[PDB]
Amino acid sequence: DTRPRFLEQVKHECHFFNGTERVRFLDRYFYHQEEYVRFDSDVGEYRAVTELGRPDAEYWNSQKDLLEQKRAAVDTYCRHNYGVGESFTVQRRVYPEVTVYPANLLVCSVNGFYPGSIEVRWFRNGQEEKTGVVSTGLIQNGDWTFQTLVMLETVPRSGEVYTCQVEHPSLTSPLTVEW
Amino acid sequence: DSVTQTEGQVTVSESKSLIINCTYSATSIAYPNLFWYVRYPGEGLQLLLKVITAGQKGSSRGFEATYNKETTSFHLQKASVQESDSAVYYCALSDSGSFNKLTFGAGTRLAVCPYIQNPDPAVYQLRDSKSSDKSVCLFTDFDSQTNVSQSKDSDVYITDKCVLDMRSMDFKSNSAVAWSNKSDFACANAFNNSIIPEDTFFPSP
Amino acid sequence: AVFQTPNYHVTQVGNEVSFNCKQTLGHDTMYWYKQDSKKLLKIMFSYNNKQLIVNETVPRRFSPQSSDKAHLNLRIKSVEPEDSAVYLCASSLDWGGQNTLYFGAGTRLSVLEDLNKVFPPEVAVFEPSEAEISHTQKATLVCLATGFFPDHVELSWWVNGKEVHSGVCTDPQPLKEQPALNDSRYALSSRLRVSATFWQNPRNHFRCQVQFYGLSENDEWTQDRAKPVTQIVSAEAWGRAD
Amino acid sequence: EHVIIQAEFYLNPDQSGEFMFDFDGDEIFHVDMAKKETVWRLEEFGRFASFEAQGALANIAVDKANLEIMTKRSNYTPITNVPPEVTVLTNSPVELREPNVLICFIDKFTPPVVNVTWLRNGKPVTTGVSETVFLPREDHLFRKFHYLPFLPEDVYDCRVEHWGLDEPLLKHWEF
Amino acid sequence: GGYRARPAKAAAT
Ligand SMILES: *[C@@H]1O[C@H](CO)[C@@H](O)[C@H](O)[C@H]1NC(C)=O
Ligand SMILES: *[C@@H]1O[C@H](CO)[C@@H](O)[C@H](O)[C@H]1NC(C)=O
Repeated sequence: DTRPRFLEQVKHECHFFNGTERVRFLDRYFYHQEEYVRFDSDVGEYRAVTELGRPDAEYWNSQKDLLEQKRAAVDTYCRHNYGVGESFTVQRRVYPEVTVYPANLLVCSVNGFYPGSIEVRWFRNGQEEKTGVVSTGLIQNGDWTFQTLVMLETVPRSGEVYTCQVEHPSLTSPLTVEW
Repeated sequence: DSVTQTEGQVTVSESKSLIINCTYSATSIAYPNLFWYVRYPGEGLQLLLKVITAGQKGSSRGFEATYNKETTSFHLQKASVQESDSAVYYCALSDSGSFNKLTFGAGTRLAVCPYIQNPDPAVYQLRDSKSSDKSVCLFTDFDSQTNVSQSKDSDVYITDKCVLDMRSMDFKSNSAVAWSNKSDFACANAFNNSIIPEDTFFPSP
Repeated sequence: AVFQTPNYHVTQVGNEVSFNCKQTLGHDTMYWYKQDSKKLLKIMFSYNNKQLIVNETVPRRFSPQSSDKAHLNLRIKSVEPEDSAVYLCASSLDWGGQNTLYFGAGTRLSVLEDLNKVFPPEVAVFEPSEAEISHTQKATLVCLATGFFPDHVELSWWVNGKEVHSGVCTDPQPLKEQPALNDSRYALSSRLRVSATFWQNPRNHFRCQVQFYGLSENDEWTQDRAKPVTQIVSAEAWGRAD
Repeated sequence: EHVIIQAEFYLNPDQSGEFMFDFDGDEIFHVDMAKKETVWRLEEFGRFASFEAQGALANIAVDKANLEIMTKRSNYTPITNVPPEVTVLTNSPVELREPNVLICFIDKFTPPVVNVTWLRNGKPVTTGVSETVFLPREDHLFRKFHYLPFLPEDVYDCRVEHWGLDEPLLKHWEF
Repeated sequence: GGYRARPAKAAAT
């Protein structure tokens, strides 16, 4: 289609640090992909990011009970929605499926875990190889799970026993797999 | 969704403590907010105080109310009521997880009666300025303990007691009016259905 | 503030009425509330940025309208006797439940099956007693506004041409002359108290004024008596030395 | 430690809007504008929390009215298209006769309009697939996820049509 | 419990 498009985006961000101890709130308005007006709980009032949001900042900050409402958003909005989903979001724990297999270089498939905090470590015989820690990086499956392939570049010689160790906040002890 | 508060009118002497009960039966409220609205005589509705977090309490104009999610109540309190506090107080309930929609209680009417330091109860007869054959009976200058009973006859009309303040003399008085078109009606028996002080003055017209 | 109009209105069953409201708070959300004859407050509509968001099973009879964020109007086509109530207009910063509602003065609507039962008040002023003057050195005037329906009245005292408020007590509610009938006329009293010397001055003038809100010049009137329109009925009295 | 974002948008002249909550990159839920219903990313979420979708439709109503004012402010300047970056992948090691699912991950694009189909052996396959809504980004572009369960002679392509692309982009995955 | 949405404010016109 030839006719042009016009995009308006609004994002209400709640940033948490050490749980609900330190909370920062952002009320951001966007045109196409350019922010033009923003409320920040650290600043305390609406400010114009670009020249395009200057009328909104002037008009919104003058509305009755506006400043009192946005300055209380960290309590009525952010800290509230944090406790609503805390049981199945902040405390969601899904244990990882670890698979070791090469296709020489060994690959430690780590699938279906959550959250993204994780550590993978190879062991030649209990030394923890450093040379050859080729990792494909953490990737997000979009279904509240993560996976990551952790390849090792070594020549498996005779009865050498390689160990893929996995450390995740869902477990109490590291998980190990051998080949 | 319903809100229950103290029914009817509450009469309190000044400097006394007040408690206005209010409980809400949130049955399908995901995020209840509690409100106290007040309507002073001759004015419109206005917010007294409100609480948004389930544990905190709100205060204004000496009034105080604690959002108590455990007993699902929101009682209003004040240690010393003033004569200016006489108004109608409404307990309200909203759901912050939805569009704003206030469910109101039936409202509680508050009447703060002042102390009359020098009572001088009397019943006077006042004649009309145009015609002289019409008149009313005026019961005035009685203590705040005296309750004026409303008439139980459709042809006798008795008003409620009123408090006027002559601010230049700094004087306050209570007054009730009674009138009728009945022939055997007189100011001597107009307030017989009320308990008035024994030393009430009845001048001879 | 939140301004709404009209303050009072009385109409026959089946007519049309239009209420209008405006708020100057820069608010996005406005409301309409109904207060029935039992003082129970209940929401009717709620608009956000010229669009309806809340309809609390209001009959199709009611038609709210808003072409501006700060305006909200309500039209009731073919009113019923059940529509007699006080209608409050309110506004909030937005539709969030944690926002305060700011209410207007209200519109008191009276819907009647028969406009022949509308009557203005008759006003009378009763001079103070000689006994009260010699017993308390004070003088009290009683004003009676009787035989009016509906109870859309505003009483006020006027001394020497100026409206006074000190020393005035008006009944907060009227009483019904024949309380058996639900269409009964009303009566209202008020008492102005001054010092005996001020009343005994012949050069002082006292006037009780009762503002009545009745029919308009638009509605027709079949009966022989005067059309009970919005008007002022007063009773006066001058001071007397003896 | 944690970030919760309530993301909304509206697009003209296509007249399509969307509303969702993001938790650390994953969608908590979105609101289907057509059915006026709240759709949770995981069916289990709806049993632990609730959200009245009526408030989402009102926000989109305001965003539509705001868009014209902003478009009229900017002297009707359009948005410049940005081509996406697809990446197909599988979520488990591939094994014959053992089920799995492909993931066609569209990344870094705008406006949020895509025509995405699954090509098997050159013929489209519409049976058993699943789609997610547009997901927000820090640079305010968008992401998307498509899924296709299957059993591993068959070649599988992910055809992606976007206005910022001169030709429909093909990404192949065979065993 | 229930999720609460921050309402979208109307732009200056
Ligand atoms: C984090 O918050 C907890 C309370 O929830 C507190 O006890 C702790 O000291 C905080 N940690 C830091 C580093 O401030
Ligand atoms: C998707 O297909 C439709 C045809 O129904 C076409 O109008 C539209 O431009 C296409 N969009 C893209 C991004 O290719």
